[PDB]
Amino acid sequence: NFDVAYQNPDKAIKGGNLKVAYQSDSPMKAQWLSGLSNDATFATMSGPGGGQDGLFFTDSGFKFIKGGAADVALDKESKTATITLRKDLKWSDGSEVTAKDYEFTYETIANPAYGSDRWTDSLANIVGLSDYHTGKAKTISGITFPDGENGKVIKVQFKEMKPGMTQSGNGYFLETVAPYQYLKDVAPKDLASSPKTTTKPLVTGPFKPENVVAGESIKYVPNPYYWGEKPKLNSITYEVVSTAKSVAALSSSKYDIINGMVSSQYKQVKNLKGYKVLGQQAMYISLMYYNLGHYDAKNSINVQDRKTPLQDQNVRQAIGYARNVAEVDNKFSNGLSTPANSLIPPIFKQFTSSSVKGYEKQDLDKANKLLDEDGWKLNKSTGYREKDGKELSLVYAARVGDANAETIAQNYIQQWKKIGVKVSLYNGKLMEFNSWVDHMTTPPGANDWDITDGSWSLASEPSQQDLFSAAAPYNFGHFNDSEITKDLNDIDSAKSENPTYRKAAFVKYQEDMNKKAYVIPTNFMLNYTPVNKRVVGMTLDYGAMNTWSEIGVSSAKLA
Repeated sequence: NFDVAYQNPDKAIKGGNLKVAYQSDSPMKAQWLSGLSNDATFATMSGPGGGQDGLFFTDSGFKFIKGGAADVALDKESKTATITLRKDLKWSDGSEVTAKDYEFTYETIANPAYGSDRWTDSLANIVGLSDYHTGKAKTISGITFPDGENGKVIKVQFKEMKPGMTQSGNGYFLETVAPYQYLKDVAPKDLASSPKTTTKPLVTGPFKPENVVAGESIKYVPNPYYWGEKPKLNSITYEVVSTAKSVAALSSSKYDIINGMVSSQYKQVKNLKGYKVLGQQAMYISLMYYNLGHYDAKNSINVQDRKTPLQDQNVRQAIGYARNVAEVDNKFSNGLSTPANSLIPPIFKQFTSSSVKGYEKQDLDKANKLLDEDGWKLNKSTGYREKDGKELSLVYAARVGDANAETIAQNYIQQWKKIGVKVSLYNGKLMEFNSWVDHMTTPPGANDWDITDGSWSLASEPSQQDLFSAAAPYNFGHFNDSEITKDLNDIDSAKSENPTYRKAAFVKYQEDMNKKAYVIPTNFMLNYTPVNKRVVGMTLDYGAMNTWSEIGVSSAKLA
């Protein structure tokens, strides 16, 4: 019941100023360089500016297409990625974006003198990148310029190809440029605090930031040198707004668009006149974990050696079958949570299918039967199942604070009683989030919990490697399955270069995970954006690459 786009009946005027806010209770931290930026709020806010100078367009599935600021070509044989910047891709000062600018991005992340948090071990796969990163090498041998530094072409040499490389957000190579000629004489220790990367940057986008007020706002004006379609709007103002003030701002028609509004507010925004509420499915999964083991950090491996009745597959399935997720979503979520059939949400068109079945539908009868056939026999006197004299009783580490978190956890606990399973909260209450993070992340892992809830935001390349592999630290339940490992290797294989083969691999892995049920998919999520009725051309379609240029207003006066 959500629309991706607002189809405005009235046509756009020429010009106009658009007013956008981002809901945050903490201040904007303005850093125009991608490597130096650690604030999510600013990063969304940077969008009219080019999103910290992102090079590549994608399709709706997040697969790279050729029409953006640059294009990227992969040759498997030479183990190379070729980046070609547009002939007239330029910085906001009219200066040419060059091959060197793309290379400089690597230096900002890779060279420790800059202080970036964004190095990944994935970058080690690029030839010579580690040696540069460790200071062994002055340069990055893996990166070359066929037409030189002032040229438009960059070659990137990898040790190994990965199939995810056709997806944006792969991590194997970087997608941004840094204005080298501009920042060249800034000492690296200074770059992050420099005016040149904060209040007075150079950008590649359809708009450039005319004024930046620290912690609060940006004023955007058209970038004359933008390669692309010239924007309709004269300007856009983008401001931080508090959670507390957001509903009122919409009520008073202060903003055309507010971004980042939380789910609990939605009913308040739902009927407001003068606005249309847009919804889009998030790159998000929420899921249920079983505690099956521990993590061996020295050897970097999960060992599934925990003593639990959760070791039984029937037991894992039954507990999943028992939950009323769809029903819980219907009562409390307001339609922002929709039951997950799989670990990957359907917006990843090429990595999943509706055909996959999980635990989206409650089956109390199936759950009871599974337990019966596995020797877990109900004691009439108590209401709970036993095997070999031992009660089937578990500890549930539920956590704060999705909306209605106490209510939801209790609901599940009751469904479990229906199946003869005794479930209690960890220490009698909800875990606070920071505490939960420590409890899950800190090796070797705790033995005092059986069931927990977790969630992830999935990248444009929705890699399972950091989440569910044998070698992963964040594999919270510590499962280790040969079939699952085989499935994960297959996804990342040379065969997976073929998209049809890769889709089937992703699909197989999702099915095997559901059947094994080491973890159970809980929810998909929707994000909503209120849009003032004056707005022309607004859409949340993931396929749309030119919304900032496209975007318009029917009139000066907000609806």
